[PDB]
Amino acid sequence: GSMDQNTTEPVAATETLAEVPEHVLRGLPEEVRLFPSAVDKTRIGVWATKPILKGKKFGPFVGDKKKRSQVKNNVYMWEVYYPNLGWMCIDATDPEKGNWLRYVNWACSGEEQNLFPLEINRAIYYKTLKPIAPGEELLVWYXGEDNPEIAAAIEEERASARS
Repeated sequence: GSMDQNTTEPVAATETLAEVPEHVLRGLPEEVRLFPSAVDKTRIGVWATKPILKGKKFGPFVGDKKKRSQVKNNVYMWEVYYPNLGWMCIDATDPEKGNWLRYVNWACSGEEQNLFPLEINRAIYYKTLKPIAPGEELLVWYXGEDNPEIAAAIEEERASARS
């Protein structure tokens, strides 16, 4: 053995877990915690602090409804048709209007991605295709039009959402 210890956690950022808007961290998954965006935004980022199982359903993502005219290299945003006004864009990327999901960064190849984009009932859910250990940054991607990370993990959530 000898080589089985745990990887030391990052330190020294600038922003503090206590700094994220109390309302955003307030509606977290099981009991996730905010940790500086040591991932990219190098400010505050959201990480697993509690255990996660494959097929988990975390969300739904606040998602504010605005026109695509906005957005610019983000994730917590998508286009959905409204039976009340037509094809719309849902974006929430702010501390005040954007919850914690707005703090989710990006992955690499389903091996580290912990959350995956899902459109349901004009609502965007974030689901886990793989268990995540407390200390892992929550991340997403898949452009991956109709990739199987999207369908396969969708099936277990939606399929299970029935029988």
